[PDB]
Amino acid sequence: LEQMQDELIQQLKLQMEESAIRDANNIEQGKPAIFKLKLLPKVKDILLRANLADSILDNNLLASVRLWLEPLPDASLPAYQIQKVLFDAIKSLPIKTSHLRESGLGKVMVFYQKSKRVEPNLKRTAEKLISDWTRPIMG
Amino acid sequence: EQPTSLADVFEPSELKEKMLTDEDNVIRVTDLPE
Amino acid sequence: STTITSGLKYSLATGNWGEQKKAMSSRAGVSQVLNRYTYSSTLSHLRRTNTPIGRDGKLAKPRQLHNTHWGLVCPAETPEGQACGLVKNLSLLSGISI
Amino acid sequence: TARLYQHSSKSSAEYPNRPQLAKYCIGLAKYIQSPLLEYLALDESMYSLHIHKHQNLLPREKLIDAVQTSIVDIVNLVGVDINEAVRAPYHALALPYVCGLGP
Amino acid sequence: GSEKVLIAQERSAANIVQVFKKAAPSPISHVAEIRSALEKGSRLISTMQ
Amino acid sequence: RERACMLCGIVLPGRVFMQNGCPNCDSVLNLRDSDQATVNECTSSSFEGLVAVGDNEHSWVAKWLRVDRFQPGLYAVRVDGRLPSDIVAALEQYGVYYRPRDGSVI
Amino acid sequence: SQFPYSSAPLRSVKEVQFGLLSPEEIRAISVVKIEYPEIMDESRQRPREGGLNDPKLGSIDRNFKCQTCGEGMAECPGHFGHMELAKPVFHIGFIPKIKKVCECICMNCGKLLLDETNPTMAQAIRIRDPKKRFNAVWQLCKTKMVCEADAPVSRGGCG
Amino acid sequence: DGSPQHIINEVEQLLQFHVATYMDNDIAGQPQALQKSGRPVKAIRARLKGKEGRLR
Amino acid sequence: MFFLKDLSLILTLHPSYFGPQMNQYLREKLLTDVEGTCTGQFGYIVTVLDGMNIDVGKGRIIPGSGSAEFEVKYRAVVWKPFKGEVVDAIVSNVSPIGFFADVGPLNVFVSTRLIPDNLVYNPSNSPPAYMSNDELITKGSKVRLKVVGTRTDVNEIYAIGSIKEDFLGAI
Amino acid sequence: PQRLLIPTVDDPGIWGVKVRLGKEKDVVRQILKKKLAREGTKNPLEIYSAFQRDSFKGHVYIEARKAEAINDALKGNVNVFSNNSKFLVGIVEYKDLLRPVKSSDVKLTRGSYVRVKNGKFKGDLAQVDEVLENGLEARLKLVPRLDYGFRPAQRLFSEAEARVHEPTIRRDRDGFVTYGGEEYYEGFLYKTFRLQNLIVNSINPTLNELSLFQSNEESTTIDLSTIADSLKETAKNLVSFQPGDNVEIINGELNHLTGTVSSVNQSTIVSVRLHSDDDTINSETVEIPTSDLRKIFNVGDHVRVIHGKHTDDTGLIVEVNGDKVEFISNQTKRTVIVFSNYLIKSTDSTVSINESGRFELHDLVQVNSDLVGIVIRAQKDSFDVLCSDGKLLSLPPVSIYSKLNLNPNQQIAIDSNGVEVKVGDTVREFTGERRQGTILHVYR
Amino acid sequence: FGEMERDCMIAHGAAGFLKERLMEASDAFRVHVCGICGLMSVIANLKKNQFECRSCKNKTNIYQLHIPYAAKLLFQELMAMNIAPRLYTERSG
Ligand SMILES: [Zn+2]
Ligand SMILES: [Zn+2]
Ligand SMILES: [Zn+2]
Ligand SMILES: [Zn+2]
Repeated sequence: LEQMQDELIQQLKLQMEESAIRDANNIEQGKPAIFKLKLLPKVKDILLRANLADSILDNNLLASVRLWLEPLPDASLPAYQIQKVLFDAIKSLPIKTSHLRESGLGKVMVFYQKSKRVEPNLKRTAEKLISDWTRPIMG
Repeated sequence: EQPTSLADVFEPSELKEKMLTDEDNVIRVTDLPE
Repeated sequence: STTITSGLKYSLATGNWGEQKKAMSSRAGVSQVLNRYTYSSTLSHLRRTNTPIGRDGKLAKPRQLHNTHWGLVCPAETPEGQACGLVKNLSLLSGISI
Repeated sequence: TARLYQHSSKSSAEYPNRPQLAKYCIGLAKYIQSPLLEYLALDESMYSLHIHKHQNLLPREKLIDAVQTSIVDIVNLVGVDINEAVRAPYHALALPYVCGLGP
Repeated sequence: GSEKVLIAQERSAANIVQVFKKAAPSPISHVAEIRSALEKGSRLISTMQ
Repeated sequence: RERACMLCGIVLPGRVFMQNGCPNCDSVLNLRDSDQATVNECTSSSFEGLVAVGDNEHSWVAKWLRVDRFQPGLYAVRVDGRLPSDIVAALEQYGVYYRPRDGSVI
Repeated sequence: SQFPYSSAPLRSVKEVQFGLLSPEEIRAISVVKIEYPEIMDESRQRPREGGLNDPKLGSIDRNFKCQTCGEGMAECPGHFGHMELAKPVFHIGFIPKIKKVCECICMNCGKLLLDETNPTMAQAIRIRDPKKRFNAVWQLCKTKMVCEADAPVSRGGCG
Repeated sequence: DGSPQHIINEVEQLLQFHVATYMDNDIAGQPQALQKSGRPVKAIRARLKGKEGRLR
Repeated sequence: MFFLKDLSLILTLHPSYFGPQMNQYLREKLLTDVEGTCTGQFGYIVTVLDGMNIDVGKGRIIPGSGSAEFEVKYRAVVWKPFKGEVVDAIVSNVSPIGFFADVGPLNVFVSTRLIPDNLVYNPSNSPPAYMSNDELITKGSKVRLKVVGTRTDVNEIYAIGSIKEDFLGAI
Repeated sequence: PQRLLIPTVDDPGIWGVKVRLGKEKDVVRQILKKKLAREGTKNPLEIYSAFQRDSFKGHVYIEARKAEAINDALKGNVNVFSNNSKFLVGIVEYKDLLRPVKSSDVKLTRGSYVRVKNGKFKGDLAQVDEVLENGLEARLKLVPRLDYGFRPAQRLFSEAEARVHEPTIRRDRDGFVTYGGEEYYEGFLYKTFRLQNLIVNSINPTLNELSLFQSNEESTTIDLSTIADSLKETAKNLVSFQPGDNVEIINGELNHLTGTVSSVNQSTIVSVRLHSDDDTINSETVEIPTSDLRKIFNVGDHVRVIHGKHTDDTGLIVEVNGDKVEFISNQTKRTVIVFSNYLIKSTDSTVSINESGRFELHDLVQVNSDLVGIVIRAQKDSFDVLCSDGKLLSLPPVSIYSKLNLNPNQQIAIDSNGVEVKVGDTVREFTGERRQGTILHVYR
Repeated sequence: FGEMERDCMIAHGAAGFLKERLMEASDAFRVHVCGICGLMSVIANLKKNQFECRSCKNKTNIYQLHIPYAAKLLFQELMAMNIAPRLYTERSG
C-alpha cells in the first residue's frame, strides 16, 4: 500500500529527473523545453493528492522539485506554469525543517525572492513561505 | 536587465518631418544647391 | 437654534413625524394641508382622527363601526376606499380629556 | 491669405485669446505690410490658391515645381536679411527659397 | 405660508392588562400584555408579556 | 512645527532641535552645536509614520526600528532625506555605522 | 417610414436565447474602459474621457452626436463600456447556485463526486431538462461527502 | 503598496458589498445601501419588479 | 477565380405593380440589381444563368405595409480573388508609387516595395514604365502577379499584387 | 542586523483599534503623554509602543501584552469609538505594518523631464534641474510664458524684447538674468515648484519640446539615457493583447516560439496555444506573462495604428523590418513606416471622422476662389471633395476656404418647366441617363 | 393602455390593433442586431452606410428590428447584470 505509493513516487522522481535532463539538453541543442510541460499534468495530479504527501516526504521528491525550480545554466527561468504548480504544491504540503534539510529548497526559495524576473505574486508567496519555514527554528 | 539611435526614439515620419535623417545630413554636408 | 426650528418646521410641513434623516419608518400623514373648499369642509377637517393601522395586514374588525362608538364618533361620516372606517370624525358634542 | 490665416493653427498659437475676425484682420494687415511673407506663410495651402484657369490640368509635381521656381525667382530678386531672419522666424520663412540654399 | 392641520392619532391605552388568545399553530395559547408609561410625559417606556 | 532627527529617528519641533539638540544623537551629531543647515541635514520635517514608544528595552518595535537604545518619545517610520556625505564620513570616523531610515535602503 | 433608411434587411425576432456574459464577450462588445471616478473633467463641459460620462458611451444631448456611431440622440442606442475589477466578486443573484455547484463537485480535482457507474446517477443524467437534471444530480451528490481518488481503478478524483 | 490582511479583507468586502447592492438592494439579512437623502438606493432589480416596474 | 454559386435575394414589391406582368418585372428587377454588383462576401457577380426562367415563389404580404416580399433563388457566376493566388493581368497605369493593373473588374495596385529592384521606374520613357535590361512593363503590358492582400469596402474590393517572386513580372 | 529582528511567539502582541478619522496622531500623542505621566507611579501604563500609518486610515496600532493594558491606554479618550473595535494583529503582519513605502525611486532624479500639474505652465514639460532635500518642492527648468506687457504661449525669454517692452530688467550673473522677479538662466526659466505641482510618471514627451530643450545642449536630444528609459516604458505599457493574436516569446525556456492568444485573464497572464510541427504540442495551452510576448505581424493583414501621429490609420502590411513594420495606408493610400508596437491587427477599419476638422459629410464647401465642391468622404488627415465640374480632389482641412452657409433665400432651384424645387425634393433627369434622386445642395 | 385592456384586445382577436397601439402609438424604435452573436452591439452608421460588430468581426450578417424602446431598455439593463439576451431572426429546433 504505502510501499506501492513509494515505488510510484520514486518512478515519478526518475521520470522528472530524466525530463529535466532532456529539456536541458534540448535547450543546449537549440530546442525549447517541452518535456517538463509534457510531464506537468501527471506531476500536478500526483501532488494535488493529499494522502500521498507522506510518501512524497519519505521519498524526498522535493529534491527533484528543486532541480526543476533550479534555473538552467543559460540564465533562463522555468516556465511560469511549472513555477505556479510547484508553488501551489509547496503550499499544499506540510513542509518541515527536516524536509528542507533533505532537499535544500531554501536556497532556491531565496533566489526566487531576490530575483526580479519572478512574478511579484510569486515573490510575495516566496517571502511568506520563507517566513513560515523560519518560524519553527526560532520558536 | 541593463542595456540612442534616433530611429527607435521617434516615428520615421516625424523624424523626416523634423529633418533628422541620413539624407538630411548628406544634403547639409553636400556642396550643391538643394 | 437651527436644530429645533428646522426639525419642527420639517415635521409640520411634510407630515413625517420624526427626524429628517429617519423619514422612512416614521409615521406619515400626521400634518395635512387644511381643506378650504367650503366652511363645512374646514370644520370637518379640524375634527378628524386617524387610526394608523395602515394597509398591510388589513382586517375588517378595525374598520367596523362598534357599539362603543355611540355618541363619540360620527356613524355616517367616513372616507371611501382604502381609508374607510380607519378615519373617524368626532361627534358634535364630543371632547378629549386634557 | 487672410481667409486661410483665420483658419490656420499658426494664428491660434500666435493669438490664443483672440476672435477669428481679429485673426482675419491681422492677416489683412500683414498682407498689406508684406504680401510676399504672407504668401510664404501658406506653406502647403498656397498650392490650392486659384493661380491659373487650367491650373488643375497640370500634374501636381509640375505645378509644385512651377510655384517653387516662381517663388525662388521673386525672393532672390528681393533679397533676405540674415540678421532679421535669425531674429524672427516670420522673416526667416524666405531663407529656404534663396538660390543655393534650401529648407 | 401654507395652513397645516394636525390630525389626531388614535392609539391603544397604556397601563392596562390585555389578555388575548393566540391561534392554534403556536405553543402559546393565551397572552397577557401590558405597555407601561410614566404619568409625567405620558411616554411609552417598556412592554411586558 | 515638528521635525524628525534623521539619525536616531526621534521627532521633535525644529526649534527644539535648534535650541537644545537631539537628546540621543548629541554624542555623535552635536545638533545643538550645529547650524540650521546641519539641523536640517540631520532633522527633517518631512516624514511619515508617527511612533510612540513607552519601553525601549522590551518593545519589539523599538528593536525592529533600532531605537531601543534611545529616549522614548515621538519617532517616525520613514524620514525624507538622507545624511550628507561629509556627515556620513564624520560618523564613520567615530566608528558608528549609519543605516538610513528613508526606506529606499533595506 | 418614420425611421431613416438603413440598408440592413428588416426581420422579426423568432427566438430569444438567454445565458451569461463571458468576460471575453464583455471586453469585446465594450467601446471604452472606465477607470476615473470623476464624472466631470474640470466642471467646464466636455466630460472626462475614460470616466463614467465618456462621450463614446453615447449622447443624450440634442446638439451633441455620439462619437462612436455618429448618430443623433434620437437614433443612438447607447454603447457599453467595461470596468475591470481588481478582485473577482460574487454575483448576488447566483450565490445559492454557486453554493449548490460547490456541493456537487470536488474543490480540488474539479470533478463530480458521482459517476455513471451508479444506476441512479445514470438515470438522473438520462433526463433532458437542465434544471431537473441539476436538481437530481445535486440530490444524489449531496450525500457523497468525500472525493474518491479510486473507483468506488482511478476515477480521476483526488481522494 | 502594503498588505495588512485585515485592511485587505475590509476593503475587498466593501467592494463586494457595493457591487452586490448595485444590482440588488433588498438582500435580506443586512442593511440596505442608503443615499445622502436617507432613501434606499434604487438598484437595477428594483427597476424590473412591481406594478411600476419595467415589465408590468 | 470564377465559380458557380446558388444565391438567394429578398425582393420587395410595391402594391402598384400587382399586375399580370408581376413575375417578369421581378425578373428584370433582379437582373438590374444583381448583375455587376460587388459584394465583399462573394466578390463580383458577373452573370445570372437562366435569367428568364427563375422561380420566384409566392410573395408574402408584409403586415402593416402592404408590400409583398419575394424570396428569389438563382444560380450565378461569381469571381473572387484569394490571398496567395497568381493570376494574369493587364497594366492600366504607371506611377512612381507603383503601377495599377486590372484583373477583370478588379483593379490591383502594386507598390514599388513589392516590385523587383532591377525594374527601375523610367519616367522619361514614352510612356513611362518600370523597366529593366530585359524587362519593360508599361501601360497595356501583360503581367503575371500574385495577389497578397484583399481589402473589403462597402461595395468594392481592393487587392494588392506582387511580382517580386519567380515566374512573375512581365509575360 | 535586520533579518534576525523578525518577531517570535513570545514577542509582545500588537492590537489595532478603529478611531475617528484624522485623530490618529492625536491619539498617539495622548497615549504617549499618558504613559509618561503614569510612568514611575503605582499603576503605570503597562504598554510598550504605539503608532499609526498614514495609508492605514482610521487605525492605531499598539504593541502590548494584555487587553486590559489596551483598555487602560484607551480609557479617558474621546476619539475611540463606543464599541471596543480591537483586533489581534497576526504575527506575520508585524513586518508588514512597519515596512517602508514609496521606495520605487531613490527619489525624484535631477535632470529628469517631468510634467507640471498646475500653475502658469500647467502641462508644460519641465526638466528637474534641482531637487530640494525637503522633497515637497523642487527647482525646475521651464520655457517662459510672458507677454512683456488665458496665458501666452511658451517661448524662450528674450532679453532684447523684454528690455524694449520693459527696461527694468535686473542682472546678477553672466547668463543668469532676473526679469520681473523671475530668474531666467540662458533663456530658460528656473523656478521652484511644489511636489504637488508635478507628474513624475506616465510622462508623454513631444519632439518639439524636446528639441526646444536640447538645442542649448549643442545636440538634438542628447539626454538620451533617460529618453531611452522613457522609450522602454512607452513600448512596454502600450502593448495590449486580444484573443487570437499571433505572438512570439522573448525569454524563458520557451523562447523563440510562436503561438496564438486563446484567452486573456487580468492584464499580466495570457493563455497561449503554441504552434509547432508536432501535433501533440499544438493541443496544449500555456499561460505566459505578457512581459515576454512580442506580436507577430504577417504581410498582407489589415492593421490599425494604436497611437502616434498616424492614430486611427489602417492599412495592409507590406514590409516587416523587425521592430519597424511598413504598411500601405487606406486613407492617404501611401506607405507609412511605424513601429510594430503601435499596430493592432484589426480586420475592419470602420473609422469615424466625427470631432475632427471643421466640415462633416455632405458639406458644400469652397475649394478656392473659383472652385466650389461637396464632401463625399472624410479622413482623419484630409477630405474628399466632388466639385461642380464632376471631378474628385483631396485637400487638407486647412486648405479649404470655408463652408458656404446659404439661407433658403439663397439656395433656390428652378426646374426646366420653371416650377420651383426646394431642398430634399426628388427630381428626374430629363435626358441622358434619366436618373433621379433627392437634392442635397443647390449652387448656381 | 393597461394589462386588462390588452387582455380585452386579445379576447377580441385584433392583433393588428394591439401591435399598433403598443408600437406606433407609443415608443417605437429601430435597432440593429448581429446575425451571429445576436446582441445589440452593432455600431451602425447610417449616413456612411457601414455596419460592424466588433465582437464577431463581421460586416454582412446584420439585421434591423422594430422593437419598443422599453424592450431595448430592458435588454440593456439585463446586459448590465451579466445576463445576455440574444435575439435571433431564425429558428433552429
Ligand atoms: Zn537623533
Ligand atoms: Zn452612438
Ligand atoms: Zn477531488
Ligand atoms: Zn456579433
